[PDB]
Amino acid sequence: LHKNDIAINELMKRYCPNSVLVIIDVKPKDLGLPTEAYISVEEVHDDGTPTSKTFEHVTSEIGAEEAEEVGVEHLLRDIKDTTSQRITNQV
Amino acid sequence: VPGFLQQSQNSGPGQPAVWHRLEELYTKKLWHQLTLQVLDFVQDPCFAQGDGLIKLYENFISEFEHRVNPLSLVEIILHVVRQMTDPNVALTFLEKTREKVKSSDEAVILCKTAIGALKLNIGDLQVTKETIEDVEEMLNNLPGVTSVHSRFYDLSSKYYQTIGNHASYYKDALRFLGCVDIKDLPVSEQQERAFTLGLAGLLGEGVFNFGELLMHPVLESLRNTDRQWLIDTLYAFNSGNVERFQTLKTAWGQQPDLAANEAQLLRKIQLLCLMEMTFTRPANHRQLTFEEIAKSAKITVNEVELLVMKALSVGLVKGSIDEVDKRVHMTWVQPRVLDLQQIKGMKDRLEFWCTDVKSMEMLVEHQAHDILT
Amino acid sequence: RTRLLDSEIKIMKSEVLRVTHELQAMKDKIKENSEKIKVNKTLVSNV
Amino acid sequence: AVDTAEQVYISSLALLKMLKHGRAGVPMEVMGLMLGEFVDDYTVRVIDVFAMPQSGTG
Amino acid sequence: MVLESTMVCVDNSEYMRNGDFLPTRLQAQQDAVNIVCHSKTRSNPENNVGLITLANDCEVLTTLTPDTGRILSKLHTVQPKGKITFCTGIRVAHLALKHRQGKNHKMRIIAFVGSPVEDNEKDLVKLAKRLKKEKVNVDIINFGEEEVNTEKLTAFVNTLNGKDGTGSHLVTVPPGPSLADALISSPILAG
Repeated sequence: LHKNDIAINELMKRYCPNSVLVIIDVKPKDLGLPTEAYISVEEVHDDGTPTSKTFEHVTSEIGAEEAEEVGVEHLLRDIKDTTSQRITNQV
Repeated sequence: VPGFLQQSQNSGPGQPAVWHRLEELYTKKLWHQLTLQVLDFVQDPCFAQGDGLIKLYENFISEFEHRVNPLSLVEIILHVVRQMTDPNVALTFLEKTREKVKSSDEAVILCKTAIGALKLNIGDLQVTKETIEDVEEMLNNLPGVTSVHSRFYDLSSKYYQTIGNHASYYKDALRFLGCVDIKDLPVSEQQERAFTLGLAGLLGEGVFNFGELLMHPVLESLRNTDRQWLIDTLYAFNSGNVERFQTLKTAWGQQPDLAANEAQLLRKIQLLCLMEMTFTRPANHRQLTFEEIAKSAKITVNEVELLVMKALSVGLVKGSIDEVDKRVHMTWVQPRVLDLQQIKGMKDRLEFWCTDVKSMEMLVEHQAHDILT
Repeated sequence: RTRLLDSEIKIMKSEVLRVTHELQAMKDKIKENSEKIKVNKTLVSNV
Repeated sequence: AVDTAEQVYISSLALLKMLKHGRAGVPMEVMGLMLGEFVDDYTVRVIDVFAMPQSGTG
Repeated sequence: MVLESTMVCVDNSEYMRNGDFLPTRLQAQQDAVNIVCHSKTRSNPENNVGLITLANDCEVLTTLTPDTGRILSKLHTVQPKGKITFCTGIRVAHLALKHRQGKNHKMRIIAFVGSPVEDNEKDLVKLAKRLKKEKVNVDIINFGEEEVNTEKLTAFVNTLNGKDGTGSHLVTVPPGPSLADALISSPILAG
């Protein structure tokens, strides 16, 4: 992170009532899933100090709303329908 | 009106060290350091005569100054109340100054918390719930002031003293402990507040994980000069049963509000002894016999069943207790608060898990090695 | 008369809101109504 | 004399824009203006494609 | 006209709320933004004068734009309560003025300060020689009042520039009985 993310998201909060910031990956090297989303949160403490807004891990996943792989699939040129279990196991 | 402080200027010896300056503040016509001069007449020990006269000029501030936040005006009516000693005119005067002095800031919260603070002369439970509740109705947006949250603690703690929720003093004391984290007053008064905090959280029971935030510094730095066994009986409900002299020293020393539900306190030694006995031994024989229960939990054979059905009502442990062998079976529990030595020495489970599930992953893959294919 | 400034601010806000209604209505209506007319002009059926 | 065996260096992102807009546009056809570069003769390159206004066109 | 992107800050901190000259200092800061924005409205229709705040953040509300009337509506309820900072306005103005389109203008700044502002001697001398290294001439203004024998903005004036400098000067303001156009008229000459 940096320090501004919260102030930026709260500035834009006027636009979207639930505005999100996303730590985006510029180098896919992860074990699993890339960039994830973090919506406005009010999670201060049992202490309950002035409400911190460090946006928590607002889970999501890679939604492919439509196929549109007329080209996307046409880009892979690598894989099949893996009838692979061992890959899953080691990973 | 300049002649007003020409005649009310001299207010003691060495008090004209700020009044010879005040006779030029309003010539300079300023109001930042004159708001701070209200705050400094609070700071220097004024016996409420310059403010109790300048209150008509505070009306005049509301008339033709019309820019400064009424922070200092609420301050000055709650500091004229030493001259007044009567709040019933101050309430209508304060809501008058609420509706006639404008600002963009959060003012309804400071006004209703000052009404809560001077509400103690009313004979509570009649107007407290309404406007004390209105305060948190207007707290959700931004509690940036947060001395309004401290006064909100104070009205909420006199509202705790409106009887009815005897461990809401613990959560409300978290609101006190985080109203302002630095405790901004000397140690003695709030360490007697930590004394009665231990008491008022001890004896009442809405909370069930009572031995929890004892590690917090702003209360234990108060406890370090308290009586030397209130710490230890809070440890007898933190550790949980095995300080027999302390889980009995609550019955030896601390007498007021004790004998009503020290039976429930010794119910909680058993509720906490369950999580003790199934946590501190990680090992099996989770179909435990009733014997340690009936020995160390000061309970009988006919009451272990109530000891764990009341815990089914509690809901932190839900054992499938044997009743042909009378064995008190251990299922899932709510474990602890902190074991920092086991936060360090959980390696024998964590790194155990890591390298051993890793090694057996390597072994499964190593036996199915050359079907990599 | 201190409320006169806030009233002028609110009146400028009402003017900007009327201008925004003018935009969202008439400007977008150029497009929308023009497409409706196209369907009407450029080229009869039963409920 | 551009008579050659020519080429186009497409940008898959613009392909995504095209599928995105025509996939669920009006049942009619859509049309717009490119954003690339006449890089050479025997090939060309494309990088960018904007979406088009919805004015009744063809 | 002389080519610059004169940057105006709003003095929307805790010390622009008293009634010492007029019954308000919002009139002083607000009509000063008025006169500078109408000067850059009449001066050249290619400038970029919007707003920047010093109170607790650098909220760029609208675009650093040629027009001014939206910003003159935002000067109404400018909210003068917050933490004044002389260091953040010039820095975010430097990066905002490295976010310019029409490359026709240099970098100029007016920073409305009504407080004994919070900025180290090391901070002012570093800011001022970074504006030596980054070719900026700033017209330094005090509204409201500043504490007598001013240290921060006067030494920013001192070490601000060179090699065609002639921008860095500071008018100190007393909190006397006077008027608000005579508290912008004393800094309208030499910012």
